[PDB]
Amino acid sequence: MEAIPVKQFVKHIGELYSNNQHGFSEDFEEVQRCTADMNITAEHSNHPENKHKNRYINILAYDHSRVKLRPLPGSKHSDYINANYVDGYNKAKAYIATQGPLKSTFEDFWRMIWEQNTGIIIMITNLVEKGRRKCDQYWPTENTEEYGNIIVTLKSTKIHACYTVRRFSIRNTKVQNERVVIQYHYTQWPDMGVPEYALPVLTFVRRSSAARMPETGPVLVHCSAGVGRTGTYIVIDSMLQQIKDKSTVNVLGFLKHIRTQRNYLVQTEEQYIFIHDALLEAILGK
Ligand SMILES: CNCCNCC(=O)Nc1cccc(C#Cc2ccc(C(=O)O)c(SCc3ccc(Cl)c(Cl)c3)c2)c1
Repeated sequence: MEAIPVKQFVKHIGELYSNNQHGFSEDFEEVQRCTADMNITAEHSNHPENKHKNRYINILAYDHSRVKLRPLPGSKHSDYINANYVDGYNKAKAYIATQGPLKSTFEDFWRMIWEQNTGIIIMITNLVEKGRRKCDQYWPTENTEEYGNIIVTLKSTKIHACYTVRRFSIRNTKVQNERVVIQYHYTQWPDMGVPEYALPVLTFVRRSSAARMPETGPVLVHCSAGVGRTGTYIVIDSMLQQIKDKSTVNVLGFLKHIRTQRNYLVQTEEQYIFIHDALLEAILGK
């Protein structure tokens, strides 16, 4: 569970894939239980005033790492958002891992972006997938929309084969004060089966990560629950940064660490194997 050299990592992937992928299963079972005895509380998440603010009853925001909204003129639970700070490579609180916002949380979502000085949104979901509602549209289709004291204008849209880039101009009405928020939206979701090819995800991760300018707030990352694909993106991004910097990889170690920050980050064994596949392709992209 120490940083493994890229060469050894490649050999370690082989060990994990053998014997009907049992090594991957053991690794993922180890991730699933790592915080079981830590008694990590999520009191604010379970408070009755905040229940309608959670997309899934069981997908909570740990107290110690939750993003707190700056108190709002009045309420006692106006500080709550189902969002957590998550570390990145050599950068504590490099991300805000959050659920896909609800119509009832659009204002909180945009206020958090404003208050956190977030300049990048990573959306790793379609609004609807396999006929199920995954996320609500928190942005205007065209032109301007107001979300509480936050005025949001769509400035531009650039559609690529696997992802869309939307630039927004945001401004707080009741208060620099006019800012650019760039949304990187991954759109390629296989209607049957599972991904498939890591190359488009690798390009999405690299281009969305390179867009992080100094000295801005954390990059907001969301999918539906804000755990599965969110954690997947966070592990890939951090690991590509470790590979470039030190030519080492620590998937298990870094994942077990981020599991203390938000529950269920990298939610399935499939996502866990996907990280390894994506990282192998990046290492090979030489
Ligand atoms: C005993 N059970 C295992 C046996 N079968 C072996 C097996 O599954 N291999 C295997 C081998 C290689 C990859 C996979 C996978 C996967 C997968 C499934 C569902 C989802 C999903 O959409 O949730 C995703 S997310 C992908 C993504 C998209 C965009 C971005 Cl931006 C990001 Cl970051 C991440 C990934 C599975």
